[PDB]
Amino acid sequence: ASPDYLVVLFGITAGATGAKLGSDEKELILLFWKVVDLANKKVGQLHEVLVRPDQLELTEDCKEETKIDVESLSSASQLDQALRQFNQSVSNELNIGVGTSFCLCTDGQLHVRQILHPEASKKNVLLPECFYSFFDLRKEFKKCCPGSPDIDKLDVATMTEYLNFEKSSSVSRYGASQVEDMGNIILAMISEPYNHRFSDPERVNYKFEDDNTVVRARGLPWQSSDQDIARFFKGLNIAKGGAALCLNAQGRRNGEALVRFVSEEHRDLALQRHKHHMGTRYIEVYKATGEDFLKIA
Repeated sequence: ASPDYLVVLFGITAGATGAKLGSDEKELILLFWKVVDLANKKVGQLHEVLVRPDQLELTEDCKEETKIDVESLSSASQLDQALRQFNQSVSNELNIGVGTSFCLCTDGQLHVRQILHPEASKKNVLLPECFYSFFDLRKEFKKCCPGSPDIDKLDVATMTEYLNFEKSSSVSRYGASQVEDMGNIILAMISEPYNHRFSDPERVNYKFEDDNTVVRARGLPWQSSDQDIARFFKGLNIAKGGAALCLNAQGRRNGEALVRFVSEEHRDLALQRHKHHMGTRYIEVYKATGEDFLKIA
């Protein structure tokens, strides 16, 4: 909350980008970042770390759009070591030991909520604490910038255009260009005439105890618990008491779960996990109506 620094973070998977980031369950392969000194209105240099996936398979779309060379990827660290390297780098660059604070900042919701938390969960990686909070730069931009496009229309390109900057994708590779542009967006919003303050970030729920916010998951293995479905949705914020395993007419578990999220935003993110995996099993994710959750829990 009210950090000294932002860490602009941008992830690239072995598959789809943009609005479909994370929808295909492809692994993280490349992470870009840059720090922003808020009080001093300065940015640091661009960083990157390659992340070797368990499955060295890039979609043709990924290859065309990102131009990542698989050779260097095949020599790289996997997620656990890469995120430790990211954490150590940030802490050293910001001299965190003297007591200064930072918060992640991302282009929308999918980088932290749809990529990092579900992937870390599946690989039993313990994410560093900074991954449990972030500013969605699009939402911050909206609060800051009058006459801007609706939140559903915002992205880095729209945001740079609004502010009269040129997009650096004409000269920079995918990922790197977005982080460089986000850096310039942030400097603009914290300066005149906007003078934005970054206050309390969004949170990623880690504990576990209206129609448009509920999903029905189907296909849970007989051994599944409350806690397993919560982990399947790691990265999203389930409402308090908002996850229950369903029973059939005879009181046996029926392989379904009803999950109420805090927002239609998160419900939509959960729908994009349809046929993602719990172990080797597909978990189906459907819309549900709120009357059924009442009865359930």
